[PDB]
Amino acid sequence: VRFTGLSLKQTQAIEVLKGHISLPDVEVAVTQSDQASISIEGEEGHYQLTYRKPHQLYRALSLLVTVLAEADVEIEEQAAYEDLAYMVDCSRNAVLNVASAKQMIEILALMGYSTFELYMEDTYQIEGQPYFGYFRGAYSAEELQEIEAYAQQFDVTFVPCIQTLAHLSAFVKWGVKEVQELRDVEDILLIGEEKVYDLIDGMFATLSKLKTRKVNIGMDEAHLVGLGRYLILNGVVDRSLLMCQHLERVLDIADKYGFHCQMWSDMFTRVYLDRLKDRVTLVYWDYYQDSEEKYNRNFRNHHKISHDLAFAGGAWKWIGFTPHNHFSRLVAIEANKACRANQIKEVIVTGWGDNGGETAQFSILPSLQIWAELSYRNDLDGLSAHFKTNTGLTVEDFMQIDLANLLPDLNLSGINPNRYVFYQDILCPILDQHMTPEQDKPHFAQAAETLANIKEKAGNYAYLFETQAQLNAILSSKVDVGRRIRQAYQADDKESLQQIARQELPELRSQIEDFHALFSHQWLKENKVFGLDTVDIRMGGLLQRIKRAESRIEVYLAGQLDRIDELEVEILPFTDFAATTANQWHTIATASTIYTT
Amino acid sequence: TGLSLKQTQAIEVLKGHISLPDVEVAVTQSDQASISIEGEGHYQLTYRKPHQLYRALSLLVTVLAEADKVEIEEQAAYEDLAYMVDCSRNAVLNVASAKQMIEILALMGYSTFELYMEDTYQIEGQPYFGYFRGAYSAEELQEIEAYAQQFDVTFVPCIQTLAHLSAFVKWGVKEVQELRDVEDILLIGEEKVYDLIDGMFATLSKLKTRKVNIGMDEAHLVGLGRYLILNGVVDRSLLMCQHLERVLDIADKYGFHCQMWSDMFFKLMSADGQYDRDVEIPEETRVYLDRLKDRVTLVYWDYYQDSEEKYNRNFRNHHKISHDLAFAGGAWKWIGFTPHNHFSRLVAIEANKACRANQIKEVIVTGWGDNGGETAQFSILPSLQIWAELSYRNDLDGLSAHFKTNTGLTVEDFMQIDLANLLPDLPGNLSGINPNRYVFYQDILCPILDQHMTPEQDKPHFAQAAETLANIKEKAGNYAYLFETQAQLNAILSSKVDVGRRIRQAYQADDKESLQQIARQELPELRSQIEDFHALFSHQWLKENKVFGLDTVDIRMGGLLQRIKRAESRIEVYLAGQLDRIDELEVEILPFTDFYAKDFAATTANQWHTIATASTIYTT
Ligand SMILES: CC1=N[C@@H]2[C@@H](O)[C@H](O)[C@@H](CO)O[C@@H]2S1
Ligand SMILES: CC1=N[C@@H]2[C@@H](O)[C@H](O)[C@@H](CO)O[C@@H]2S1
Repeated sequence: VRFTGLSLKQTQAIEVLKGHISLPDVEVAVTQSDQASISIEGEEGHYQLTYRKPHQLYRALSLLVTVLAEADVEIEEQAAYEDLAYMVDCSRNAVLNVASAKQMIEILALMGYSTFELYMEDTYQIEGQPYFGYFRGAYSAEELQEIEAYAQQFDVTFVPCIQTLAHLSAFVKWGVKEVQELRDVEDILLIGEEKVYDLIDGMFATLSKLKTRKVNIGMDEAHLVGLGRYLILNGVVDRSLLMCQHLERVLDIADKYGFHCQMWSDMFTRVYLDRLKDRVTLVYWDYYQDSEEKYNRNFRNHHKISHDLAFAGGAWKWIGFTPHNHFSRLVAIEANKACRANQIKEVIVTGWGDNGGETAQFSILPSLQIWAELSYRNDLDGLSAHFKTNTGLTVEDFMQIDLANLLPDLNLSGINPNRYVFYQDILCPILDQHMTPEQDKPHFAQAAETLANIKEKAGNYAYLFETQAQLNAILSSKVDVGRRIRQAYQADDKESLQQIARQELPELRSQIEDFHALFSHQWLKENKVFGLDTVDIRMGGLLQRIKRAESRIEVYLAGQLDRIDELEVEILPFTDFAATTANQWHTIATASTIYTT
Repeated sequence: TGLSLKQTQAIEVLKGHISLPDVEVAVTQSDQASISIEGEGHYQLTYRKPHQLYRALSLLVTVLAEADKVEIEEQAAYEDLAYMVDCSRNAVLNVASAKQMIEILALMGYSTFELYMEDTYQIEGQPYFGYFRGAYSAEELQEIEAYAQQFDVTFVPCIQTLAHLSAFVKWGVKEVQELRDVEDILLIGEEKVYDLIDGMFATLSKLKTRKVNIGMDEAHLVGLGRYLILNGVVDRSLLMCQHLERVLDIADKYGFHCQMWSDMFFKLMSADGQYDRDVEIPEETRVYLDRLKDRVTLVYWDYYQDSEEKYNRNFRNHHKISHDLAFAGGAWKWIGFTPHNHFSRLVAIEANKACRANQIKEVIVTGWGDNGGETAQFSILPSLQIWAELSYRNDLDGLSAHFKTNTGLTVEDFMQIDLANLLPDLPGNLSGINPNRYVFYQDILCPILDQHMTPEQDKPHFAQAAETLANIKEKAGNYAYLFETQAQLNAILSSKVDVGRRIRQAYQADDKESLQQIARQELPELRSQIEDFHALFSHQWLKENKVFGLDTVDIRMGGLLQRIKRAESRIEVYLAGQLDRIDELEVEILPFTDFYAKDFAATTANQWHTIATASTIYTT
């Protein structure tokens, strides 16, 4: 490959990208042109390539390397969105380690994204605030800089997303006057407390070390704001006016460092509210609605409050171990259309990691590529081709990663058997009324097999599929094991009961142990160590609870127990097709109390 | 002579504890004394109330183990003495264990046995209320009352009609969620809630007892949740009373006479939301209270004060509201695996003085089970005997002798069960200090309670405690299981208490020798000890309690063990040059809390999830 008209930065950028795409031996004249977002015209080895914004160069490289795998080229793209971002969750225990950010950045550049974002509640370090990020693998000064300089190498912008009021639970739990006197109630900060605004200066001082001056201050919906220690200290007061007062301060502080802020639309007296509108850009986030009409309605409502407005679509990796690229696809197609129709200039793909961040960071590349293709092409013609160029796997192959979520009974958001079938108890299976083993067992077994095959097309992403394979395997047996223990018990089939206890549940422990190793592997590749411990604890307990099932059945079989109380209890519906959406661990694993004091 | 079939059937069953000699007594109730025994091998025994017979037996048996001429007269200070077992923090006392408790309470002189049930009794038509919690059936409750009444002990259920219903409210189904204000609190002024509260008293109406504790403690965001969104801002002490009136009228349809915890009055009417305050009763409340104070007993609860004065000042604040007042004292069994009978003794002495000085009619001794009910149900009998002693004699002269009668152990000995909490440099007057628990559940790689350990003094204390308990185990009788559990525990705590520091110190100094030994030898020894302890703990649990709830502790230790395996693995991988640094080991450890920041390093830390991990286990 000999490209003309390129720079030194572009060349070093393209050297790293060589580790992803295989460039052909061709003459290529690269030049910046406003003509279109991306353009390529050529034949017989010589091809002229153009881009408006420099980061489009790297997607153009992916488009070229693709076409020239077959044909000897007429390509033109007119991008819909001025900005296209992906936002990694780094506050739910999964802290994306620095080597994984780079890879991420690399992939994103080839994809067409202009922006990279990290969501960091307490998970960046702040001078003179030792409890903030304490043992949570918080990013340091230099770490955030390294990551941003790397995004700079591809002309991709970095944007930290933080929280200036609520969603700081990991921080506020620490019982020291320094932390506790910053608190309103639950996860929220004490509004009006000068010490709280000291910390908010802290937040910005640290972020000002960066080159970016774009930030998401957060300021999401926190229902008890003003209602806890605020009430004791100050009496009943107008909660809308309390919120504004706070937002006014935070924005003044940002302006001190010259930050231009964004915040979640959730919060949005009126003269207070119309004044602070001008200073900020609201993000309407929606990961659920399945129609263009429902989005167009919501856009219309946010346009009544403000037109300075970005959209936050979603790549579903916040429901346990297994993402949902299939659902993501469905909502992106519909959101893009509504974003387009409503002149939305900015789109943020969010990859939250609710309840422990157990889904792999890279599991959502399809969803990312989908949004990229929607933006530049307005359709999914080049999706798989460009995707296989970018990852070395077909997008249909890659999306089978979802399988542990794809029960046939099921399109609609967040049915997550991947997680609730895995952490459910054995002796006390409270999700049992939501299994159809007639349908679920053979589905899970087939997935294991499929995923096993795909592990082998998967390259340096194989670790993802190896984990899902092992998972699905566990679920095909585990989905009804407890039900089978009940049916055996209720028929006094001690023979079968023995088989399960003596042979089946220890296998399950091995399989689960096996799962833990692969998961631990996945985690340390992708993330810092910190947070993993939560997972240790949770499967430790699952495993020990498997030992209980074994021990309780043996004492019975040995005549040392008259009944077995657990199995006597009649299982109710866990919540209100049979499946459902249960995504809190402590509540899947037991009906006992584990958080109450 | 003088006895009945009931009483003679009761004294028969008490032979399982009290070793009766070959003599002969003559029984007669009399308003003369609480108890009187007089005679020189033929004796005249009396009681004011029928249950006091059974403490008079413990007495007769004790005094006639060294002498033959006896002359006793006891004049008890409280119309009623009660013990309340927490059956809502995962440990549901099983029926055979309840029978046992009742017997002992009867010997000790207790008038009243109580079960604290947030949701741990079955209501017809609330299938989720008690679901997988081991909630008592109708049969079971009837069986426990009937047995309490075999000895003439009043049974008094303790329930919740406002807050502390987490277990119940957990369930994401419409018929439950519709009942909810915020966190663990029910929605005042919603009728589905009053429908539920109707059934609570109905389910209880099957019993002979028409005496109830309705709860209403610790509902701090009451009125500030889904209530706020539908009703807006309302005076909260008014709202509490509104709710109170509703619930008493409901109790009245079945003829119950109610008690409630007193804290919320003060919290809602104080200026910094505190319990220990003289308060300004808003006028719309005063009027409301005036009515309702005639129909409900407020129970002042306090476990923490080393002085009669401080209790006194609190009683006097309650006199603003009402003079229909009971006291609640503490048998400390809610701070992990290990009770605190020493401390319980120390504060009972003060609270007795203050209760008498405030002419208190009833004392309730309470055995809460904060955060999983891991402490053993029978671990606090000394404290029960101590309260019994301070009620009937107003001193502790009989305590050792009577306790040895009733249990087969010397109270001095039984009280060593505390040893996991009694660090030497602790002054005896501070509540809640619970290394027993947090030294156990602290992570290896990330010991976040570490600036609170003093190995120099902690390792030996645990070591010599394991030996001490071991011996006491050997003499404890049918209570050996309690001390078998405590011994193994200290065995574990002796090494666990600084293993995280040591790992850390070697790694920072590059002592690969010591990383090696710990990972290969110490840690798997630790795991093995913990596996035993778990088996010992389960034995204890399944002796005292129903199976349900044990699963929370399975989960917790299972998780501890796995965290030990990590420490093994991560170190093995470092030693082999696969990793360039154990990042865990490079975090400068901070103080966990400055609650007791004070010349000792120990502290109070009684939440499993924040002990075991600085990560989120709980939030989204
Ligand atoms: C703003 C938003 N705040 C919430 C996030 O904390 C969650 O991670 C996400 C997925 O549950 O849903 C909303 S989006
Ligand atoms: C009534 C009371 N409500 C609380 C209980 O739930 C706790 O278990 C106990 C011990 O912490 O303290 C108070 S007393």
